[PDB]
Amino acid sequence: PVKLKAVVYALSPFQQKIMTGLWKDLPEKIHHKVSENWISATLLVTPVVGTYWYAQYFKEQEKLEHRF
Amino acid sequence: EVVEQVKKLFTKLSSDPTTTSQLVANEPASFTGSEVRMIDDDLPLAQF
Repeated sequence: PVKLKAVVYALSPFQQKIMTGLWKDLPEKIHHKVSENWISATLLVTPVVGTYWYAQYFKEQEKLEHRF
Repeated sequence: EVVEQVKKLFTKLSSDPTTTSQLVANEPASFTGSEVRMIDDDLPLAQF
């Protein structure tokens, strides 16, 4: 058992609004998600999309070069 | 005897005609479900 010192004040669940917080600070929520995550998102999307587009281009070039 | 002593000695009191009931009605008390936990592992006994 860890020895802890703290004071915790809590309000009853029936004295607070339950759902409005979903839509509060919404620009901050979007901004934090984008600014913290855009590198991770790039590192995930870029190789997949690039490989797919290159494969499509390869297939189109191969199809054209076999025609008459 | 006590009444005579009182009516002779208590002659400087304020005369404001305001009941306590009005003050209570003007600043009512209400109950809020809540808790405060003062955690201290060094105290030998817990009291709640």
